[PDB]
Formats: sequence, structure tokens, C-alpha cells
Amino acid sequence: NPEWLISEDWALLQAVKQLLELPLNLTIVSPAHTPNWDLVSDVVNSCSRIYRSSKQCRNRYENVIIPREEPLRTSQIYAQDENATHTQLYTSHFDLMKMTAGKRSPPINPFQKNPKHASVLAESGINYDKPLPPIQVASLRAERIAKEKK
Amino acid sequence: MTYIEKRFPEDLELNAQFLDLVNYVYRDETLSGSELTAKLEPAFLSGLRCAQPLIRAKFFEVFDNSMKRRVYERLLYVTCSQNWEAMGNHFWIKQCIELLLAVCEKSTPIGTSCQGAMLPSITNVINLADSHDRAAFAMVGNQLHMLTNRHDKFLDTLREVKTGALLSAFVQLCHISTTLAEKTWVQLFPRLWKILSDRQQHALAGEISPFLCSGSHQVQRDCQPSALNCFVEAMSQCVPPIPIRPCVLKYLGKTHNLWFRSTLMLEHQAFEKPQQEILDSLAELYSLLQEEDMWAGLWQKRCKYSETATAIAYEQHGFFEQAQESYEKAMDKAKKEHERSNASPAIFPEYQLWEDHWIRCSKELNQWEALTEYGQSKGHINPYLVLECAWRVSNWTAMKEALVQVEVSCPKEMAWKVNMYRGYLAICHPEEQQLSFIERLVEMASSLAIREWRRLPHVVSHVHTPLLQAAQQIIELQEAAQINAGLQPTNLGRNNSLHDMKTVVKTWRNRLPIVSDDLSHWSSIFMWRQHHYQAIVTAYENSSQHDPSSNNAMLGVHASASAIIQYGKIARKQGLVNVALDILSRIHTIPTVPIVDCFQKIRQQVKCYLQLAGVMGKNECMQGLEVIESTNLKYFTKEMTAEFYALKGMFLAQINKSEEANKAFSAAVQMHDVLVKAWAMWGDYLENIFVKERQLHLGVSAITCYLHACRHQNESKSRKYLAKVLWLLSFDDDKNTLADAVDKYCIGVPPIQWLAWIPQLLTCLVGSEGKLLLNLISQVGRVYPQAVYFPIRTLYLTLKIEQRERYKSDPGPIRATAPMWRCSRIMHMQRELHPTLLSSLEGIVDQMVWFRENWHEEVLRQLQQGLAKCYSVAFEKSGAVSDAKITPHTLNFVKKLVSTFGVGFSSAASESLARRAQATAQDPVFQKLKGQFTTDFDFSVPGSMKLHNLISKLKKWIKILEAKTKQLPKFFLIEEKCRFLSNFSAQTAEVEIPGEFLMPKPTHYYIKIARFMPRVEIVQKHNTAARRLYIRGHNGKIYPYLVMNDACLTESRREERVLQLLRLLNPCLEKRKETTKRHLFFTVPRVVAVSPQMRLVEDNPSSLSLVEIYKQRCAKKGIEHDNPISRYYDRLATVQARGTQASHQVLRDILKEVQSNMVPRSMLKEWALHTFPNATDYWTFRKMFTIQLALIGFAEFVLHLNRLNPEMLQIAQDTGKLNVAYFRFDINDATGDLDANRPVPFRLTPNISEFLTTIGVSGPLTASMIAVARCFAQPNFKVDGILKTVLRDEIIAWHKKTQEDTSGQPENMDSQQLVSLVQKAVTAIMTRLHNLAQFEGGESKVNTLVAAANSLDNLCRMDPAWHPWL
Amino acid sequence: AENEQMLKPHLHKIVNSSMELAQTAKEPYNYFLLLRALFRSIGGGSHDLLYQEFLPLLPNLLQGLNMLQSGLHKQHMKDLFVELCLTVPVRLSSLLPYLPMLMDPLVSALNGSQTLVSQGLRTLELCVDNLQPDFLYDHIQPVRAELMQALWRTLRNPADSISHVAYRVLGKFGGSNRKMLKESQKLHYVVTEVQGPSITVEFSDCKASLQLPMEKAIETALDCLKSANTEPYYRRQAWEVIKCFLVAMMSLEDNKHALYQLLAHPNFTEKTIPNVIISHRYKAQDTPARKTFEQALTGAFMSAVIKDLRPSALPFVASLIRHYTMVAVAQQCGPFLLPCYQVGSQPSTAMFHSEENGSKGMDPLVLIDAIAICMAYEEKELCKIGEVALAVIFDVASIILGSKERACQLPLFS
Ligand SMILES: O=P(O)(O)O[C@H]1[C@@H](OP(=O)(O)O)[C@@H](OP(=O)(O)O)[C@@H](OP(=O)(O)O)[C@@H](OP(=O)(O)O)[C@H]1OP(=O)(O)O
Repeated sequence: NPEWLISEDWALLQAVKQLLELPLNLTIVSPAHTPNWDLVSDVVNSCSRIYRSSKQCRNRYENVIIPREEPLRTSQIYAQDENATHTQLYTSHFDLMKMTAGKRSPPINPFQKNPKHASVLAESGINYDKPLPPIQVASLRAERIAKEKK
Repeated sequence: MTYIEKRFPEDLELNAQFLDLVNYVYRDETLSGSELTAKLEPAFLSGLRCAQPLIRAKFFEVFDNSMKRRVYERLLYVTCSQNWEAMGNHFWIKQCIELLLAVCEKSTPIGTSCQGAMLPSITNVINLADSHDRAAFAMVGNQLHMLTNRHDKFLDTLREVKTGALLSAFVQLCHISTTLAEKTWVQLFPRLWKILSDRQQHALAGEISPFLCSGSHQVQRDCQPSALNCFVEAMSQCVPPIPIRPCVLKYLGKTHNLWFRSTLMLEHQAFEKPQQEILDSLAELYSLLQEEDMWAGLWQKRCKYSETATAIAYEQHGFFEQAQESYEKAMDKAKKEHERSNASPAIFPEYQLWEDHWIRCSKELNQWEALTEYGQSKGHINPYLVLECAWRVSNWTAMKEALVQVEVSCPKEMAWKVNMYRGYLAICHPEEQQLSFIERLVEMASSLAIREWRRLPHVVSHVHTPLLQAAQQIIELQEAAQINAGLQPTNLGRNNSLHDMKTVVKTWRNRLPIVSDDLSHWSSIFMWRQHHYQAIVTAYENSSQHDPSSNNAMLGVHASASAIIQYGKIARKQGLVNVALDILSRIHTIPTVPIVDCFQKIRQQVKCYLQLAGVMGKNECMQGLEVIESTNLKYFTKEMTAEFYALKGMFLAQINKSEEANKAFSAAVQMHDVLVKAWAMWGDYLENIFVKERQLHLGVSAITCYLHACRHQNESKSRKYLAKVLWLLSFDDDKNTLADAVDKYCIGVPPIQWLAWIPQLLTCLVGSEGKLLLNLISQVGRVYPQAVYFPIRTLYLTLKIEQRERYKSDPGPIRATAPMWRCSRIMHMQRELHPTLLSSLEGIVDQMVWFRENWHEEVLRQLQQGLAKCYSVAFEKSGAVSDAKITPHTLNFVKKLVSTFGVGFSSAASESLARRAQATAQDPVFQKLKGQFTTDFDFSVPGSMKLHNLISKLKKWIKILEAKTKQLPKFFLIEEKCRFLSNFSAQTAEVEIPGEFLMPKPTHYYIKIARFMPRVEIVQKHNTAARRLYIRGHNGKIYPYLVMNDACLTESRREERVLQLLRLLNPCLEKRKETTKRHLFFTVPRVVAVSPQMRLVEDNPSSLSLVEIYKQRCAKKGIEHDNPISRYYDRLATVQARGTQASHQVLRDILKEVQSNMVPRSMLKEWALHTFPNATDYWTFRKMFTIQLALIGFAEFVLHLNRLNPEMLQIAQDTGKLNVAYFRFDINDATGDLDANRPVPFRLTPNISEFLTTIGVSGPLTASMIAVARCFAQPNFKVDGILKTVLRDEIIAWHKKTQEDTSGQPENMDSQQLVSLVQKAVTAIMTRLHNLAQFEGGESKVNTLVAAANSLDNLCRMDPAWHPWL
Repeated sequence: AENEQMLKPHLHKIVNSSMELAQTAKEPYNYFLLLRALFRSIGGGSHDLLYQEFLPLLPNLLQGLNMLQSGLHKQHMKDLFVELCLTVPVRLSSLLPYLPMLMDPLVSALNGSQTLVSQGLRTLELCVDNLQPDFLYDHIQPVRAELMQALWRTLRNPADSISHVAYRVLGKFGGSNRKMLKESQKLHYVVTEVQGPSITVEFSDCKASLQLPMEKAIETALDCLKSANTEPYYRRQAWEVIKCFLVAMMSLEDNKHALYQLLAHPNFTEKTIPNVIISHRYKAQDTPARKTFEQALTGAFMSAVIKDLRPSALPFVASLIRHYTMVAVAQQCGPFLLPCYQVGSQPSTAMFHSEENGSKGMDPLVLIDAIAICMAYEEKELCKIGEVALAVIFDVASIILGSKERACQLPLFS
């Protein structure tokens, strides 16, 4: 799986912090406020990179956060360390790949009235040079229907 | 606790024993054991939710005593200290109801606070009336004494009932029923919140959100009535519940069945205005709801970079290539800005939008190779995109690696997607051909899809389209299973498997998705079919012995070619030519292909060239013509040559040559005279050259072409050609050449095709070309007697009524006119042919005449129309004087009204009704009323001629009459007077419901009237007391109808014409994308005119109007609905009192004050909120309202219809459909042309915009308007012909009306004036339609149109009677 | 082989006789059972001998079965009709000109019981597999909203196989499974703003009180008291709810001496009764309170029929009917006359409880509506309690007024 961005990591930390529970033991007084791992998962995968929020990752990366939170703190690494340069560089790479893909994509009066298209019609028995008015064509159709009926 | 209940659920004996054991453990010896209770919580909960009442009672009695008897303490307990995880898919909120109702006091008398519904006691009559009456009554056998004693004993027995007996039984009843108990919590929790003080409410609201999450309380995720759903509904239904996080709201909406409730809450937060998270979550949830329009509007409101708005506008209307280009430009500009300096983190959502929408666009544009190269990038592999776009290019190794990478991290919503991809892998992998687990994968995928379906709202919508599409590919995978099972060498060549393969291929060929689906799904289906088509082809190449006839490989080749051609056709229909050329270049790379499908490929190519030849260039069109001429025609058939020459003539008529095109059309029609399209296009070209050169020898030819094209084809297609035919009849000369032409070649055309145009040919029935049209209408009527009887009945009666006024000087009977005799001879012939059916129809019509009700509602409607006309004329005198005198016409109207005041075939029903009217006219009440009115309605006194004085007197009399007419019957039995209707039965005659033959249906299942229901109700609609008639059919369903008395034979006939126009335009909306995708359709009720004064219209019981809702809200507030107009006019008068003519600021401040004082813009919004308490129902109603309002606004703007007054708009509460009260073209009576140029294009008053919450307007409303504009703008539909055909008779009636005032020779208007006026009128609509259809640069004028529709600078100038505030 | 020759000559006879006789029979149930057995026997196996004689019977048989299943009938009768009309022993090859008559019962089978929905889905799959999609779509076009709505509702069925086959047939439909529905789906809505009846509950811990609406509660009570699947104790709880609702929605402010002095007046037995006519033709739409009252009254009348609830429901019902008729005769007769019952009055809305002014107090005439809806109930055993109610009304009216012929002039009887 792709590496975790510090932005989505701080987002996960805040989502866990917004569950009204402490990391010392994730079932605090008012035990009905058990940890909603699916909620923080939904809140995290809305970040820059791909979903990457299965049942495992949500617990694994929080258990990784706990040691380094109990070095710089996640909130400090978010406010510090080029706050928005990481996600912006990721998105710039994405846009560069987009442009490369879109660029390499493929771009995508000899009058000839040959005598074949007219010869087939002549063989069919109809004159092409002389346009038969629709009235005579209708009369011919009626005569053909009459012949068929007899 | 763990196993006894799992392995022995049915044997309730040991379960009850174990529950009694744990209850004893909890009850007795508590001082000794209190740690054991920790682990046995699931046992206690299960015993509490058991189905046995005694166990539940003994468990609740111990669960209640453990807590203080205080509502706040129990609420806090159940909200933060109690864990419901151990419950297990249970509706535990009923236990909350138990706990909250048990703490209530149950040692006091029972009572109720509903004083309005209190039942009076026996002795309550001792204090109601005055005193002395009862005082004298109080100072005034055994059979009665015993009764009184027993009754007093019984009453004493009742007074012993306490409130505790009610609550216990209420709770025991809520136990068994999950439904109607969720509602009890929803309705009781806010009541508890109301009594909680601020200190308690603050903490409770602050701790509810942790409880809304509550971690592992997710087993309810699959519960149909999930507990979190009810809890959040109740919490939101409170008054002060401000604090709730939008992220948790979106999570609950997605996971639990809270989609529409969550969206409503989020938008209610958003429209109250650190804070961008609300809009972010709302946009995410809208994109999750598949509601493209709302998402697009929200983002256009959020769009920072201008390129994003254009990209979203392009992608919203199917412009995928331009959308992709705009997205590329946008992200390039963003990359440049980033290289300049870092941007705020709030822009990341826009970047994700660009990413995913560029991915989607490239997916729609058949860029699978580019998508694979992108998702497979070394640094940022996107495994989901790769898994999606890998199998469509046969990259099975990449697909397998992406699958194994996704199966571990796939969203649970995409479980069925992962199953389908696993099946694709197992079926199509070269080195992993293991066809052992196939049906199991399909079963698991179907189960997961159904489980996801159970998580979606109950009202089907765009949210459910993904699963409805997935079903088809799942059943195809199931079929592919046996396909591959039969292609193996063990079964290869076997007839039993060959027949199954042939059948499955035929079914696939005959089973197709709909155009409303995106090209992505069409590709996902066709490419999946192509793999197995090729497998069939390849499988029959190494088994030359098996089936040695070169047929089964040809079968697969033909299947693949047909699938490719169908995919290209679908891509073309959606508006993609480049992908069409790509697919054509693809299909060209085959060793050999059939000759039948190559002709269809060439046909699709020439169709692409056709639809691309709108602004064709010389070079490109000549190259296309050369490519056309380069095709060989040696091994082809004959009819294909006819179609080819027809398309050639079309493409060359597109260019301004017109000679070789005529030759090619003639040659094609001679090659195959049965080819309908060729002859239709030839007739189109002939009509064009006739209208241009005006040669008589061409009109007959054009009409013959149209008729021969309409002969052998379906009516849906032939409609626009009959339209062209009917319009050409306005060019005939004195010799009536084209008349005899159409009369000579009409034998052969189906008679059903003329049903949709009976009114058009009836107007020509009165012209100099009569006799032949009479013969034709009689011939077509021999098959449909009623469809021709009703219209001729109405027209004959109208002609008789008109002649009665033309011969005012001659008393008694008079000689009939030529059209009268002409249309009555046909009725005589019909009665001779269909005597029973016509006699039953006559009986029905003569019985419904009894619906002439009385003088009360008659004079009420008369004075209502009088007040309406008074206001309409006063608006004209508003700005000038506003102290104006009544006009002569209005004076004559009111005089005639107050003089008649209600009393104004050889049949006997009319005579009996007149006798009854003269009889009931002998009472003194109505005589005294007439006297009092005449002593006031006289105008011969000074000071009463003022228009506003008349308006005030009319309002006074309106109030008096409405207070008088409130005591009348509301329904009557049909058997009282209508004997033939009550005695009507299916055995009498096979008569169909009125309005059935109007639109022909493919099937002949026409519901016949089984019998008329006995009850006939009276409903106040259209400012009149209409009579509602119910008719039942042989299917058991009931249809309601209103027998409306027009009282105006011209306005009703001009009104029911736009209904026919819309009904003709409705099919077209259903034949294009971006219209079916949005479910755009006109709601056109059925209206049939049975007589000049009466017409029968279809309706539904629950259909209010805007004015009805307004007056209902006013009565609720206790005010008069006529207050705002009177206030506007009072301000106008007081401003003009000092000579100053009211300026613009005057109107603006008047509107502002009347809106802020007595007409708040939030009236319709609160009305809708109260009407629809359910979030899903409210959302569906609002969406239907938005789309229907947009459609009718587009109609009333493009089509020059009268202003949509508020009382006209009918609003169906049961579906949300919006239909108006009979629009009509506002043709200028003076000039005779359409001049629909009001300040406001369509009704978008502040109340509506507030109901549409200001984003339904910017999104679905304008989106639907643009879609319907671009839809009708397509030339293939030829809506101009229908418009011309309708405007022909719309203007003929205008000319007839204008010439009647002065004074056969005058029976015909003119040979050149009528056509010129019709052409002038139709262009005014066509230009307005094209102006709206223009969508250059991702921008449209519809935005400026909707912006002007609600601008106060223009609304203030509208008519007060138009209610610019409602 | 041998018995098909003796049944063929009588097939048309028995079919037509059972069809024309059950129409005017006393218990037209065994005839439909016989028809179902005959259809099952003819369909079992490939006889190919009775098929020729049964073919000319579909034109009238199918029409009759459709007319039967379309009309209002008891649940079991409707189920039998829809199941015997769908399972016809005729191949689809010959049912083409008579296929349109099978969609109306199909949409009802899809909405019927588990067996009925299963049979309907079976027939739907049979017809979609054995026929071209285009013709089948043109066939279902008249009725598409109901069919699709039922197919979407049954998708949420608890039965796994039922939902699975529903999804399978929906996928078999193809793109037509999501085409635009002109007959848009219906959605629930409220018609009035006035609040329905409620019970007052108090809280002594916070010195406050609440209002408990009980419209849907009374609805649930009536629903669970009507159905036969409910258990006895739940029926008893619903009866208790209805009883407390009835007793809580009245004044209960009557005295013994005051009642005796009120009913013991010469005017009640000497003064002429005003001959005004009561007619629901002037009655407005039912308000929430009135419909809840009707539901409670019919639930009480039903409990009076329930065997285990009769001992306590019948006496309470009789006494409540006595109360209602006594208050009615007291308000519409005697020296005290309401402004709408005086001499010369005419029918008006003042007699009924409506959202408008109407009457001053709750309309006691609602008792007649309850008896009417009870006697018109699907079960005929309820007519007994309606007759008992009418009997006690007439008896107590004649008692309070004497001269039985005189107590019939009351507008209550009108
Ligand atoms: O479906 P296609 O082959 O692409 O062409 C169709 C077809 O007309 P033709 O098949 O004769 O070209 C339609 O009618 P059906 O045959 O499907 O019934 C219909 O044409 P009508 O308007 O005559 O119904 C439609 O046209 P539209 O886009 O106006 O709905 C469209 O023709 P196009 O080539 O214009 O798509």
C-alpha cells in the first residue's frame, strides 16, 4: 500500500481525538462511547490519497501513532515541516501524470462519380439521369401492387 | 449465556429457566456478588428483550430500581453509561421508552389537555346557555331511576382508572410493533427535550454526539429500522438542537439509512452560513447520492477557479471531451499557481474533484489504455482504477495483481465489484483456468448487492441505478459460466451445448441497456460480451472437424460485429463522433466480416457524417462524399443500395446543390418503394423546394411522398410526417389540386395515425376543401366511432350556438350551414354503423347534464371572474391614475350578471332541469338576497362608478357569499337523478374511458367503464364548485374526473390546445439523454370537450394550487388573502395622491413591506416541511417540484403562453407532479402574433426560490431547462412542424374572431396572409428555443434567464394579481 | 391413457358449471379448490389430450378469473383466485392472444404472501425467459409502475431465495428495469395541521408535564386486535389501551341527583321532538380526533367479540353506548335545545365535529359511524355486536322517553 501522508495522519489523530476518548485506554468513563474505527476510517479516506482505510490499517496506524505521541508530535509535524507542501507536491505529481497521459494520447477535392454505382442501377432497370417525379413513382408502385394481386 | 440461547432458541423452557436463574442471581445475594454482573450483561439484555412478557417484566422491575427515578438521570444513563452492543440487531429504543415511561407518576387521575376535542358531560347543558333558564329548570319512574343509578355506578367505576394503567399497556403494545413505536420515540423525545432546562440540555446535546458514534454500536448497520436512525431523527426534530457535527451526519447518512435526512440537515446548516467542512460533507454526500445537479450547483457556488465551473457545466450536459479539456486547463493553471506559491489546504477538495472527474471523463471517452498507463504509475499506483480498467483491455496479469491488492483494502460497498472481478479473473485468466468456483461467486455477489440495496432509501432513485445495472452484468456472468462450460473440448461441438450457446447469444443480442445509462456501463457490458464472442470464434478454429460448415465461428463473428456496431450507434446517439470513428477504424481491422453488418457499419458512418454536417466544411464534406463513393457494392443486396442512395441524397441535399440529391432520392425510392425513410426524406426535400419555388406540380408530389412514407410504418414515427402533411394544406389554390392529390393517394394509410391529429383536420373541415376531408374523416372514423363522435359533437354544437347568435334577428329555427350539414351527415352515418355505442355515449352525456348544480356556485364563479377581470384591468390603470372608472365591457358584464344572477336533439333532461330550476326559484331567501344585491349593485348613483369602489363592494359581497355558501351538500348519490349511469354496466356497451383514443397505445388494453360509482363529490377547484365523478373499470381501479362547466366555448377550446401540444412534445423528451436521465416529462391531464359549455377533465383528489396553500396558511394565521393586493393599491393611491406617479423604488419598497409583513418568503418552505415529515418523501417531493417547475417554465417561456398565475399551477401532493390550469397562447388580439414579453420569463417568485433552497434553482432547475432546450433544438425531431400545425389553427381562430365583429366568401381567410402570419409566429418560438439551446463555452443564457426571473428590480413591476411574492 | 377419454367430454361442462355457479353460490370456495385441483392435474405431466379441449376455454375463463381477482374479496379468496389464475396448465405458445389478462393478477401475486410472491416471480421468470424482451416490454407497458414497485419491495424480503430470484429477474429485464416511471411513486403526506388526541403525563421530579399523542397507538391496537396471528396477552393490552383512551376522552362530571333532576322533566315526554335530518352529505372530512374515535370504538366492539375479552368488553361497551345515546338525547331534546336543533333548523355541519366551527363539543354521533364500519367489516361475526348496540340504543331511548314510537323521531335514528 502507498505510504501514509502526515496530513491524513493528523486527520486520523484528530478524528480519534474527536471521539471524546483518550489513547491511554480506548474505553473511557461513559463506556457507551466505544471507539468508532469505521467513523475515523470514513473521515480519513476523504483525504488526498487513495481510500487505504480497511479494517486493519485504521487500527494499525493508530497503534503506530500511540508510541510517537505518548520526537515531534503529530500536531507539530502538521503545523511544522512545510505544512501544505507534502500534499501539494503529491497533487502536483498527480497533475503532471495527468498531463503526460493526456498529451501522448493520439490526436485522431477528388470528385469521383464512378460508373459502378450507376451501372448497378441501370442493371436494376431504372434511369438515374432522368429524375422520375414522385407521382409517376407512386403510379408505378400501384401498378406493381396490382400485378402482385393478380 | 453464550451457548444455551444459540443452540436451543426454540425450546423456550430451558431459556426461561436460565433467565430465571440469572434474575435470581441479580435479585438475591447482591451484597455478596457484584462482580459476576459485569460478564452477564448480554444475558440480562437478552432476558430484557425476550418475547415472554413475564420475564421482561421481572427483568425491567430490577433494571428500573437500580437508577434514580429522575428523567434526566435515566436519559444520561441510556445515553452514555449503557452499552447496547450486546443487544444484537434489536430495536433497543423500546427499552428506552419503557424506562422513560415507568418513571412517570402513576397515582393521579387520568386526563387530557385537548379542550377542543373534549366530550360534553350529561349535565354540561346546565351551564352552557344563559343563567335564568337553568335556574328555573333546577327548581322544577323507577325504570328511569334504576338506569340513572346504574349509569352513575358505571361512571364511578370509570373515574377509578388511573394513568398508570394506560402507560403500561402502551409500552406493552409498543413492544410487539417496531413500526408505530419508532414514531412514538420520534414524537416523545422532543417533548422530553422541551421540559429539560438549559443546564441539562447543554450537557445532553454535548454528550449525544459521542453517543451518536458510540463506537461498536454498529450491529444496527444492517437493521432496517436502525436505532441510530430513530435517535437522530428525534434529536433533529427538536427546536434547539444546534450542535451536531457534519462529519458524523454524513457518516450516519452513509452507513445507516439516513441519506435524505442527513442531506436535509447538512443543507439546513449550510444555508445558515472553519465552516467549509459543512459544504465539503454536503458535496461528498450529494456525489454519493448520484444527484449530479445538486452537486454541480453546490460546487459552482464553491468554485474558485473559473475553469472548474465550465468543466462541471460541460460534464453535466454530456460534453465529456470539452469537460476533460477544461479540467486539464484547470489543473495546469493550478500547477502553475503552486509553482508560484503554496495554496491553502481548503483547495485540496477541488484538486480531488479534478482528479476523479478527469478519470471519469477519460473512462467515458474510451481511453482505457491511457487509464491503465495512469493507474499503473510506479510512484502512485491506483489499484482500484487499474482493477476497473484492466479487464477491458485484456491486461489480466495487471488485473489480477490489482485485485489481490484491492481484496485486502476494498470498501465494503464494493464487495460485489470485487466478487465480479474475481469471477472475471477466474474465467478469463490464461494460466489459471479453474472453472470450479463460478456459481458461488455469483451467489455471493448477488447477496452482497441485495445487502447494499437494503441499505439504500425506500424510494427508488438515481441512488439505486448502480445496483439495477449490476444485476444485468451479474446474470450475464452467470450465463458466461455455462457458456464457458460448453466451449470446452469435452462439450465442444455437442448439439445440446450448441443450442444453448445460440440461445444465449440471441438473448444477449436482444437484451440491451437504455440510453439513459452512461457510456461506461454500455462498455462494461459490450466488452464483457466481446470476450466470450471471441472465445466462441477462436474455440471453433482448432476443431475444424466439429461442425465443418464455417457457421459457428461466423456466429461469433457476427455477434461481435453487431455488438461493436451497437456500441458505436449508442456512442453516436450520445453525441460522440471521434469515438465513433475510432470504433469504425477498429472494426476495419478484421480479416473478413459479414456483408450484412458491413452495410450497417457504412450506414452508421454516413449517419455520423450527416449529424456532423450542420456547419460542414467544403474540404471535410467532400472527403466524406469521396469516402462514401469509394464503397463497393458487388456482393451486396438490393434494398441496401436503396438505403445507400437515400442517405447519399440526404447528405447531398444538406449541401446547396439540390439536383443530384433529388436524382438520388428518386433513384432510391424507385429501387425500393417500400423504404419509408427514403420516401420521407424525398417528401421533405419536395416540401422545401415547393415552399421555396412555389410550383403546384411539387406540392402534390410532396404530399404523395409523405403519405407513402406514412403508409407502412408505426404511428409514433409517422407523427411528424402527418404534421408536415397537415400544414401543407394551407397552400392550396382555387382549383384544389393538392386536395385531389391527397384524396387520391390516401387509400392505404392506417386510420390510427390520424387520431393524434383529429383536431387539426377538423379545422380544415370547414374550408372550401370540405367534401373530400369529410369523406376521409368518416373513413378513419369507421374504425374509431367515439374518437370521431365526441369532437364532431362538440364542433357541431359550437357551430349551432354561433349560428344562433348570427341569426339574432330571425326567431325560431334556421337553416344549417355547410360545415354543419357536412359534419352531421357523418354523425348520421356513424349512428347507422355504431348505434349501440353512440347511444350509450349519448346517454352518458345526457345524464351528466344533471351536473348543472345550482345558482349559488354559479353566481360565485361569476363574481370571481368579475373580480379577476377587475384586478386585471386595474393593473393597467394602476400607474396612470388608479382612481379609474369601470370600463364599458366590465360594466355590461356586471349588469348582465346582477340582472340574471344565476337564472340565465329533442331531449327531455334539459326541460326537466329548467322546470326544477324554476321550481326552486320560488323561495324567499334568494329573492331577498337578489333584492339586497340589486339595491347595492346599481351604478346610476354618483361615487359608485369608481373601479376600486366596485372592487371593494365585490370583495364585501364575496365575503358574504362565501360565508353563505358554506352550508351546502358535499356529495350526492349518482342514482338520485342519473339512472342510466347507476344502471350502466359492461354488458350495456364496450365504451372506453374518455380521453383514451386521443393517444394511440401499442397494446389494445383499454379499460372499459365497468360502472359509475354511486358517490359524486363537490370540490372547490378553479374558483368554482366542480363536481367530481368517479368511474370504475374491469381492472378494479378508480379514475376521478371533474365535469367542468366552461361557460366560455372559445377559451376552453383554445386552452385544451396547448395540452395537445405538450402531449405531442412528451414523446420527444423520452428519446434523448440528459432528459430521460433527469426524468423530464410533461404532466398533461386528459381533457375532452363534450359540449360548448361543458368539458370532462381528468384529475386527482390530492392536487392543491399555490393560491390554495397561500389561503390555507392565511386562515391558519387568521388573515385575509386579499390583503397584499389591497395594500399595494393603497400605497399606489397614497403615492399618487400628491401627483407623483409611482416610481420603481415605490414598487420595490411595496414588495419588500408586503413580503416582510403578511407574506414571508418562507411560507411555502414551512408548508412543505410540515406536510412531508419524512425526509425521503420531502426530498422526492422537492426534486419532482424542481424538475416539473423547470419544465413548465421552459414551456411557458419558449412557447408564448399566458403568464402562469398562482391559481393555475396545480401541485399534486401524492407525487409532486406540477400541472398548470390550462395554459393558452397569449396571441395578440390586435396584431395576431405572439407577444409573450412580460418582465418575468417564468414564475420563480421568492417563495418558490426559498422552497427550492436557492440551489435546486442553480442546479436541477437550470440543468433541466438547458437539457430540454437542447433536446427540442435537435433537427431530427422537427418540432417546428408540430408548432406550425398548432399555430395554424391558433391563428385561424384569431382571424375568425377578429372578422366576426364586422359581420361562403368570408369562410376562407387568405391564401398568403395566413401562411405569412404562421411563419412569423413560429419563428418567434424557434428563435427563443435556439437562444436557450445555445451552450457555447460551457455557458448558457438560461442562467441569465433564471437570474432575471427572481430579480426584485423586475418582480416589483409585475401585476399584483400575479402575486410576485407568492 | 385410459381415463383421459372419460374426463375430456366433461371438462368444458365442469369448468363452465363451476364458473357460472360460484357466482351465485353461498360459499364459493370449494368450487375454486376444485378448479385449482383440475388445473394441477391437467398441468401434471404431458397429457396432450385434454389440452386441445382446454384451449377454447381460456377466452372466457381468463376474463372471469381476472374480473374475480380484481374485485374486493377476503384475503384467502383473493389469494386462491390469484394463485389459480396464474398457474394455468397452458403453454405460453397458445397464451399469446390472452397474455394481457395475466398482468393484473401478477402484480397482486408479487404483493401477496410468500407463496404468492414466489409464484408471481416464477411466472415472471418463465415469461421473460420464454419470450423476447421487446414484446414482453410492450406487454407490461400498461402496468409498469406497480410491477416495478413490487419487484423493488420484494427485494427487501427476509427470504434470501425470494430476493435472489427477484434480483435475477430484474437483471434479466436489462435496461428496462430502470426506465422512467410516468406513474411516479406515491409518498405519504399529512392533510391537516391540527394535533390528534393525546394523553396528559406529568413528571414530579422536574415539576413539568408532557402530552402523549395516541393516534398511531390506537391504530396499532386496532390492527393487532383485528388480525388473528396476535397473541392473547397483546390483544388484552390493546384492549386496555383502547379502554383507557375511551375513558380519558370524556368529561366524567355527572352527579346522581343532578342527573336524576335533568332526566326527570315533563318536557322530555311531552314536548314535540324537532324533526331535523342528519346527513353525512354535509359532513366535512374526518378530523384526526373523529377517525381516532371511530377506530377506538370499532376496536372496543371487536374486543366485545373476542372470546377472552368479552367478559370485560361487553359490559363496558354497553355502558358506553348508554352514555353516548343519553348525552345525545339530552343535547338534542328536553327544555335545553342547541342552536342547531331548535324548531325550523336545517342540516348543517354544526352536528358534526370538524376542523371548522362545527359543534361545540365532541360529536356523539360518531358512535353510529363505529357501528356502521363494524357491520361493514370483512368478518361477519362483528354484525352481532352492531345489532346489540342498536338494540341497547333503542331500548334506553324508549326508556328515557317512553312511548317507543315517540323515540324513533330522533335525528339520531335518521
Ligand atoms: O436507432 P437508429 O438506427 O440509430 O436510428 C433511430 C431510429 O430511426 P431509424 O432506425 O429509421 O434511423 C429510431 O426509430 P426506431 O427505428 O428505433 O423506431 C428514431 O427515429 P424516429 O425519430 O423516426 O423514431 C431515432 O431518431 P431520434 O433520434 O429522432 O429519436 C433514431 O434515428 P437517429 O439516426 O436520428 O438516431
